[PDB]
Amino acid sequence: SMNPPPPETSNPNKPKRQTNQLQYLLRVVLKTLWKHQFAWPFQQPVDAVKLNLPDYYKIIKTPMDMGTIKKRLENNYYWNAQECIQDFNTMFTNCYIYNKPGDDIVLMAEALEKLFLQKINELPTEE
Ligand SMILES: O=NC1=c2cc/c(=c3/nc(C4CCNCC4)[nH]c3=C3C=CNC=C3)cc2CC1
Repeated sequence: SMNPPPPETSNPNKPKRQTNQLQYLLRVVLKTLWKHQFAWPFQQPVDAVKLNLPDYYKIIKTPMDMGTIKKRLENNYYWNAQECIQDFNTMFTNCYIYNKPGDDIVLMAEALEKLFLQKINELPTEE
């Protein structure tokens, strides 16, 4: 049921920046979501083989998860905050594509997304 390689968390030829907004995304946004009671499905790439979701990566062609995001932030992988925000948005939207309203995974994504947006609304202005 083979899994694809997980998304990269480093890329030496990719140009990178550190910004106060990206630091906030790690210290506040990622850390807050990571500790949540509904974080567990999202702390690592979907193991479609072991979870018996054989069509997961047949439907989801741009997978993303908070384990990947956490390592990207720790590795200063991003050029700007928007790039990181895009990864969270991909993670949530993949759930809404793969699953139906009311599925536990969707309820979890929705709760995390609500919290994510609350924290993003307080993103500091870039210094
Ligand atoms: O859109 N579908 C998604 C989906 C489906 C299932 C899971 C999921 N992930 C796990 C992990 C938890 C840690 N141990 C390895 C397995 N376990 C599960 C799991 C197991 C049983 N029931 C629900 C989820 C994670 C996700 C993220 C997006």
